[PDB]
Amino acid sequence: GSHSMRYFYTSVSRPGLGEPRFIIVGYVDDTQFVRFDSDAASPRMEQRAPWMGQVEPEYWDQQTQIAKDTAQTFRVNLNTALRYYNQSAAGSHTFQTMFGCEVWADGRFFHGYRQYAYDGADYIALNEDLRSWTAADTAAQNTQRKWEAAGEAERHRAYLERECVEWLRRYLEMGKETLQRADPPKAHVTHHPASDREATLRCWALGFYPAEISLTWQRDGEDQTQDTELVETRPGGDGTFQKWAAVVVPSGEEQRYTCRVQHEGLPEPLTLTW
Amino acid sequence: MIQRTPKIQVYSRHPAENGKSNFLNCYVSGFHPSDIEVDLLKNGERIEKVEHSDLSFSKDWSFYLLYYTEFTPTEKDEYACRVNHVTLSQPKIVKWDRDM
Amino acid sequence: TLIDLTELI
Repeated sequence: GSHSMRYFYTSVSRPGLGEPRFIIVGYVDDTQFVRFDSDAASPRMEQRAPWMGQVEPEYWDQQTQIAKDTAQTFRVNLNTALRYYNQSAAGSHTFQTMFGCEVWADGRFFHGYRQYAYDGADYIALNEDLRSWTAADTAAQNTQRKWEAAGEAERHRAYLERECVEWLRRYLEMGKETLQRADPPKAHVTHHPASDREATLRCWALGFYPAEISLTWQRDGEDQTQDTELVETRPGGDGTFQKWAAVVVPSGEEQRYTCRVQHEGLPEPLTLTW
Repeated sequence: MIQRTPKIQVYSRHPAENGKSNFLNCYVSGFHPSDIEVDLLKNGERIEKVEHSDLSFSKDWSFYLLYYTEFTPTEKDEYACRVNHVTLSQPKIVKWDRDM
Repeated sequence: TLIDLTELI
């Protein structure tokens, strides 16, 4: 499929208890590769993916400094948002941003984004043209005027179109042995008496990467979409993902039902029965 | 502000089989704000060694985290996840069921 | 790789 590099910043104030907490996490596709956590006596940008050993030795020091400077401006944004929204100094509040770029499998850029949130709600976002801002309310409109006057969209667009894709391309190369080899799911079906006349068929898919997957129940080859229960995809803990799909069937009718598993790592869809 | 209550899924990393080692998982997602308290329980007792992933969030801005610990399932040991959050008036406990 | 954009709101 396509590829993306995604970063997420979170800033949380704590009145009475000192300085705000600041977390960065970065992802290539469904793999976390760095983190920064200000909760430490000397916080560092740190690797979270083994193929990050291949960076230049000055990388960690450089990224640690940029991270500390970013924390400082998010500390100031938490106080600024208090003034825009006319809130007291008493309560804890949250400021978040997320941004990233996307790339076709051949490495070509096609999408970049940048958004900001305050207390869990849209605050301001870069528009699809990467040349203008959308403010979510009148408080955020202060930030819209300020950032238009100072030409911030261009600097944001420059980063998302050049540096972001350039480095997404390098990281994919660094971790090709793992980021570009899909791990197919291991699928099985289980049987558990639901009612006196009915049974639950559960179709399990474990140990797959990346996270995108199709798990559907068919009865006599037709889609059973209304009557399936389907859990949100969840992490295995080892960098793999899991999902399952269930359906309730009349007893003895099991053979009517089939489970289809489409995943990037499967040459052809798996088809399973009880 | 916006406040969203956590979804909780408890499960094992590999399909459970008594006496073989495994990882018990408690995946909490879709919550806001981000302060949350997650205990893993063995027969209603807090398990001391527990680790978690780094705090991340989704396209709708809500946070998710994985809490996990090594364990060896037996037939009569029961495991649970206990979550506390500002949106909950009391701790939510979700029992592990090796069939989900 | 991150850069500093000084994102003061």
